[PDB]
Amino acid sequence: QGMVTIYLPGEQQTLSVGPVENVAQLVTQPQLRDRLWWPGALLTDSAAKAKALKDYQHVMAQLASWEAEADDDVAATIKSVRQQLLNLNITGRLPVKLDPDFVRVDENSNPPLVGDYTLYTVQRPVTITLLGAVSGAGQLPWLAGRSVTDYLQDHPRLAGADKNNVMVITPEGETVVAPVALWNKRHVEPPPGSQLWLGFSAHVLPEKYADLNDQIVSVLTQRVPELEHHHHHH
Repeated sequence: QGMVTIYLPGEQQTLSVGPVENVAQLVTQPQLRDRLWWPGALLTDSAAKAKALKDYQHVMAQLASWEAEADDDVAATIKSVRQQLLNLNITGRLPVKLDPDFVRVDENSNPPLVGDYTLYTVQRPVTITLLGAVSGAGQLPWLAGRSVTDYLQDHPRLAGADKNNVMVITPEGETVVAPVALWNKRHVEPPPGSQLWLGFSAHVLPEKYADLNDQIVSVLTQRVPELEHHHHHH
C-alpha cells in the first residue's frame, strides 16, 4: 500500500499518511481533506520524477540544438524561452485528480497507491505565470474577470511566436486552448495560479522539432510554479 510524505505549504513541515490504498482515501484523511488547496497539490513519486527529468532534459537539448540552427531573430526568441525554462525544479507529477469534490467515473479514476509518494502543497496564489515566446514573461497579478487576451495586451509577442493560440495550464495540470487571434476569438479567463504558455508557430518549427510545443506543455503540466522556494539556487 501507499505511504505519502506531505510537505505543507512552504515545504518546512511535513505530515505522514499511510498506509493508504488509493487516492480517494488519501484526500479524505481528516488531517488533509478540508485543509489543503487541492488544485495546487502535487503528488509524485520516484518513477514519475525520473521520467519528467528525462523529458525535460530532452526539451532543453532540443531548444539548444534548434537555437544553433535557426535564423538570428528566431534564435533570440529561443534563447529567451530556454532561459525561462533553465531553472525549473523537476518533480514529476502523477496525473491523478486530487479534489475531494470531483465525481469519479470508472473504477480507474480512483488510482491505487502502491509504494512511497510525495505530496507538495501550496496556498491558492494571487498571480498567474506567463511563459514562452512573449516579452515581459514572469508573474503577473491575477485580476477578476480578465481574459487571456486582456493579459496579453501588455506583452508583445516575440519573433516566431504562435500567432493563434495560448495554452492555459491550470494549477491541476489541465490544459485549455485559449485563442488569441481575431479570426478564432474565444473568451477564456484563466484561474489563479495558471500558467499561460505562448509557444512557437508551426511555420517556424522545423520538422525535426515538430513535437516541441507539446513536449514543453507536458513539462509545464507537471509543475506548480509557486514551489520554487529555494535559497541557494535559482
